Amino acid sequence: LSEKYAVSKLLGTTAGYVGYDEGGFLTNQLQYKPYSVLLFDEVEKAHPDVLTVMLQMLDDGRITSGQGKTIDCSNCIVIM
Amino acid sequence: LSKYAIDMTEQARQGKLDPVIGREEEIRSTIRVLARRIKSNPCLIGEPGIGKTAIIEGVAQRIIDDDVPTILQGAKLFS
Amino acid sequence: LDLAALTAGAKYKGDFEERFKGVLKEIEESKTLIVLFIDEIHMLMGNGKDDAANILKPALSRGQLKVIGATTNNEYRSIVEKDGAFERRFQKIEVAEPSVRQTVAILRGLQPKYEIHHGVRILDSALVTAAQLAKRYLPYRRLPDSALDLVDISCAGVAV
Amino acid sequence: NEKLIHMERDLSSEVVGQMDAIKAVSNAVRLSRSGLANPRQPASFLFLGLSGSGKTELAKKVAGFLFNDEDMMIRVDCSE
Amino acid sequence: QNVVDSDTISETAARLTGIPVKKLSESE
Ligand SMILES: Nc1ncnc2c1ncn2[C@@H]1O[C@H](COP(=O)(O)OP(=O)(O)OP(=O)(O)O)[C@@H](O)[C@H]1O
Ligand SMILES: Nc1ncnc2c1ncn2[C@@H]1O[C@H](COP(=O)(O)OP(=O)(O)OP(=O)(O)O)[C@@H](O)[C@H]1O
Repeated sequence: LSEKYAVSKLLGTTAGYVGYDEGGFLTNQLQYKPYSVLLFDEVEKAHPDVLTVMLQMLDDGRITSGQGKTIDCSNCIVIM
Repeated sequence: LSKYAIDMTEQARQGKLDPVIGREEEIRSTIRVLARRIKSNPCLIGEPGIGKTAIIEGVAQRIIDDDVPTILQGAKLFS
Repeated sequence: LDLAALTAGAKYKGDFEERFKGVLKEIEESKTLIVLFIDEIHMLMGNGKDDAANILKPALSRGQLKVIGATTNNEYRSIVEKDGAFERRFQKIEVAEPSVRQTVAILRGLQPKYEIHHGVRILDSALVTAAQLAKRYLPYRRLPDSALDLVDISCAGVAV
Repeated sequence: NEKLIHMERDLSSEVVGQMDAIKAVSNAVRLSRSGLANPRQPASFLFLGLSGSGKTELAKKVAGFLFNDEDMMIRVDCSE
Repeated sequence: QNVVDSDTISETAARLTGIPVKKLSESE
């Protein structure tokens, strides 16, 4: 993970930007699959800006995307 | 208006348009606007899936049942 | 339903509704329980919406007009993002891939079709191994098809 | 009487302790609704403290109180 | 089959929304 983050994880492409595959890896999986369990591998090396934005899900289990949509899958389980 | 507009007030008079519940304010607001002299053309804006068309069916129902102003008591409502 | 009559069959600006609205009304009553379906429902979002068939349909959703669609999960995501309305009418139905053993079960159901299609016998072990093979070596394909490809390909191989 | 005048008590009930902060808030909101806060400037405060201190709880309770709705609040991620 | 507040809503919702947490299964 780099500071670009967005698409490769939870946010997705800010709508209007090229690449309409948005949060495919995590958010869309929850969008598609109401809830599951997520495992955050070696969070020590995650980019700090990302560690910070993922807090929107850590508590106040919200999931707002660059799609302009929100999943809020607080029903999931996360393991860091 | 045959094949151009659906007489919502006739259809509701005939049933089918199940009663609208809890949107009495939206309907009253619609009426306050319809009864205006300036911009008397209200529009329903909101999230989808909340009953916006249904509110209008509710307006039709309210018209059928005369809980509307003089100008609406003698009126029709179409889709 | 779709693509042909809904797109190829169009020269005029109102052709998204001519034929389309027509059939929607033709099927509302009397003529048994007609259910149309869309295999490639991705189109039905519209390129910029503009009611390219896409809005008229849900606009009439208060009754009859029973239709089942089909989209991939990402296409779903895209039609959702690009529309915000059909989703209030359509029920999201999730489809998961089968386990390898379940995949084999479909392979078995399909096995005689393939023996017939190619004129070759197929071993039950062919099916079993095809499914586990696929899990191991075809990460970009789902089990149903992957396993079937191993079967239909092998059979075609032999057919040649 | 409750809505700004005894706001200190409503805030005390929802936010227990942090009396100094509550009193600072009470003065602020009274200026904003009495009209004395000069129109040239929206009232604004910086809430400093320790995690779990209730510093955001107080701000949320102010939104709660003033609008009868804690979800009235608009959040800004100033760290991202 | 009087629509059941618990079993019907939970089961039909689960089939569409997953929510296994709402099942309260005898297999606990
Ligand atoms: N408050 C209500 N009272 C009675 N029936 C309701 C109410 N709200 C919704 N419904 C029912 O749910 C359905 C929602 O209708 P409607 O088509 O207005 O949804 P909508 O908000 O208009 O979304 P869209 O703009 O896509 O039609 C209606 O068919 C109506 O029968
Ligand atoms: N004085 C208090 N009265 C009532 N509840 C409190 C109080 N202090 C803390 N809490 C509880 O702590 C939580 C909010 O705490 P606080 O405002 O310190 O958030 P925080 O720890 O700053 O979190 P953030 O990492 O966003 O700043 C709430 O769930 C609230 O109920």
